[PDB]
Amino acid sequence: SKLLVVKAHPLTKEESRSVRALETFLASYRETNPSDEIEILDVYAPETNMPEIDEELLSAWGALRAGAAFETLSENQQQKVARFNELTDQFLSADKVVIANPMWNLNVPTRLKAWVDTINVAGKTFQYTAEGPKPLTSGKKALHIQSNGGFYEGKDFASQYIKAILNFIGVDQVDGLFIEGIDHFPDRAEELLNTAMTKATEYGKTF
Amino acid sequence: SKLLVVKAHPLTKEESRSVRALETFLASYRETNPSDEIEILDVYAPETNMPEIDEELLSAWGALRAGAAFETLSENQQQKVARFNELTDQFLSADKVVIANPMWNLNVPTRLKAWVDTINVAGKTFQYTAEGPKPLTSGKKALHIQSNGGFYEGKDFASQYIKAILNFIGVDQVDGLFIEGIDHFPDRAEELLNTAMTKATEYGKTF
Ligand SMILES: Cc1cc2nc3c(=O)[nH]c(=O)nc-3n(C[C@H](O)[C@H](O)[C@H](O)COP(=O)(O)O)c2cc1C
Ligand SMILES: Cc1cc2nc3c(=O)[nH]c(=O)nc-3n(C[C@H](O)[C@H](O)[C@H](O)COP(=O)(O)O)c2cc1C
Repeated sequence: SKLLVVKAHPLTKEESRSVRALETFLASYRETNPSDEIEILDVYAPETNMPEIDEELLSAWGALRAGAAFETLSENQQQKVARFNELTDQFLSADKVVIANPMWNLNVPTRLKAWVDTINVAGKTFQYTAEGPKPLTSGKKALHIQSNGGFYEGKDFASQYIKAILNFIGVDQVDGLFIEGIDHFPDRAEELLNTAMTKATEYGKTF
Repeated sequence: SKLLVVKAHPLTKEESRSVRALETFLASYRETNPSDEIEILDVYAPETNMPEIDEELLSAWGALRAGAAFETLSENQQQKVARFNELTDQFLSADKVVIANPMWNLNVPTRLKAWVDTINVAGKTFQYTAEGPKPLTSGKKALHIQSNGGFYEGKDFASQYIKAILNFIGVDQVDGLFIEGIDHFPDRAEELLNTAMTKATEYGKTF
């Protein structure tokens, strides 16, 4: 019932194949699951106030490990700490997650790594046990929508990373939708885009 | 001759294992090579102003590709484009590169990814061809100094990624110094840090 949308592309559907496939997935998803809550997290939007692990955050977390009151932190630390935590709890609230990004230099875009930093939290999404770390979520589903220049066989670093992280925190069902290969064969744009658009709609009906 | 230092950690040597190893290495390197130019890029410092690939940047490149004059872009787009290029030229100008970062969630810090984005540039560090993409750089050397919570047999995503990018652009010599396992074995802190320190000084002497 709650679908979190992580939009990890700075542009809109008109400029982006990742975002276009996201939008056709979501139209199909909404029509198929009219009662589901759909929450959008646009990690590039200025309004989102995306936290970044930085000096103030690392030190806020030390200051709290030590035992300062959340009120001994600067206004700007308390804000970052609380914003970071909002993002973790948002993930925890979601039954399903859809992530949309382009492949940029064989890794996730910077703001997508920043979002991943919020979902890997000891005592929140995973825990330390005598047998090693163990997930703290179960029953979540994820869909990774990503556009690549070339054809990777789901074997690119970015999609493997997203899957490993999601698997670590207990998201065992990870689907992919990859819009690939148009940069290599621009003359197959209509055909590849059509294939991707129909796969997006179909995920809308089954995810 | 010219050593570029990429420090990708928000904290100082007093609070960071990878920064402490970096500083040991640098002290030993300057002693060994007093004539070499040592330029520091601290990706987290206030002064740095490193762009990330975002809407303003992408739309700037888009406008330039459409034939618009640099001077027609917004003042901040012009700043962003120029800074991004300055970063790429800095890498091209270095004979040797040392990168120092902690491992955060099996991957590099967000701003280190932002720095990799400035070094993997069609027409400056690699090129597309009929045979495949090919490097545009020759003769460089790299040292990757990274601290990890557990023991990765150089097999972690972050250091594999860093090695992948460097090799792709023509840097065939990529050395590693990994300060690992202290989070698992705090009682071994003294020994593990001393070992790392000796390797960092030895790299200063031989790199
Ligand atoms: C900064 C930059 C880096 C890129 N790096 C890669 C790369 O690692 N591998 C690849 O196959 N394509 C790469 N591409 C090409 C895009 O992945 C391809 O254009 C993609 O279809 C864009 O998705 P989008 O339309 O949602 O932006 C890169 C493109 C840009 C702008
Ligand atoms: C945000 C965060 C994420 C981390 N993620 C990992 C992880 O993916 N794997 C791991 O082994 N250690 C992880 N650690 C532990 C650090 O890699 C480890 O403490 C390392 O020695 C820190 O290096 P530094 O002293 O230079 O900061 C993480 C620590 C933090 C602060």
